[PDB]
Amino acid sequence: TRDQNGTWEMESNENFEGYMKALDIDFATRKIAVRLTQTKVIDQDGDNFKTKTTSTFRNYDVDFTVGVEFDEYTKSLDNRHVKALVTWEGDVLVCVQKGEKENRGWKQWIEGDKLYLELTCGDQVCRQVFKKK
Amino acid sequence: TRDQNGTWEMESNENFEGYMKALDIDFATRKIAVRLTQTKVIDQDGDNFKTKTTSTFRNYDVDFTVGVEFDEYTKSLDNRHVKALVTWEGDVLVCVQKGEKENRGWKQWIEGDKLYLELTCGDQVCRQVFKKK
Repeated sequence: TRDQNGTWEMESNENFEGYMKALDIDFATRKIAVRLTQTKVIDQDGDNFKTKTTSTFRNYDVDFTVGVEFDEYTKSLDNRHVKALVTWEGDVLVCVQKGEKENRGWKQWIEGDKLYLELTCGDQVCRQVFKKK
Repeated sequence: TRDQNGTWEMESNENFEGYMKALDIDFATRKIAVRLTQTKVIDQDGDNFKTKTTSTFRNYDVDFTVGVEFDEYTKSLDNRHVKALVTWEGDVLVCVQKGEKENRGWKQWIEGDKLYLELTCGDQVCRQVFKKK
């Protein structure tokens, strides 16, 4: 059949490295792209194709209990080992990541249907806002 | 409320660059990460947290008609300009990406509930298999 409509999820990807290396794509990009899984959405109407591809990759799995200090390896970032401790301050989830970096941690809380997360490291502060699906 | 269960989708992300730069994350990685959108799934049971974060980024939007040659900028790869032409060979969707790279293109077809896609460039062949959600 010539019908290719539908949402397709990548289960296999052989030799992406060699393909990208032939496209003169830099090493640093290839190191990331090989960890990606694509999801192709094809809207086909006759010979008219509309395709949308979304690369993604599952990551940092965090299991912890508030009050219990746990070891953490930031494999999703700087790959450093930090001793994290999560506590409650009001309704705000406060974490302290003790390690090489000074003043490292994050604060997480809920306001309305939105989740706020402030990542802190040194003097830099990163504010992230999420919406409840 | 201290309840933070649910699937949260990132709508805003301020100063991710400075945060990662403080974590000594290399330039090449930061250039990619700033184009990411996270999706955090939080399974909270009392003080027990189970969170799963999935970074993603929508990409290469391809609209074409079989038989009609169109201009294509591979901004998702080598950022090269190629003149693509998609034709039917049986039930197989065959494309030729004319440009600097020799023997560049891809073949796409359906077998069962799976979509097969072979990307070709030079002597390297990349086979990708998708499953119908």
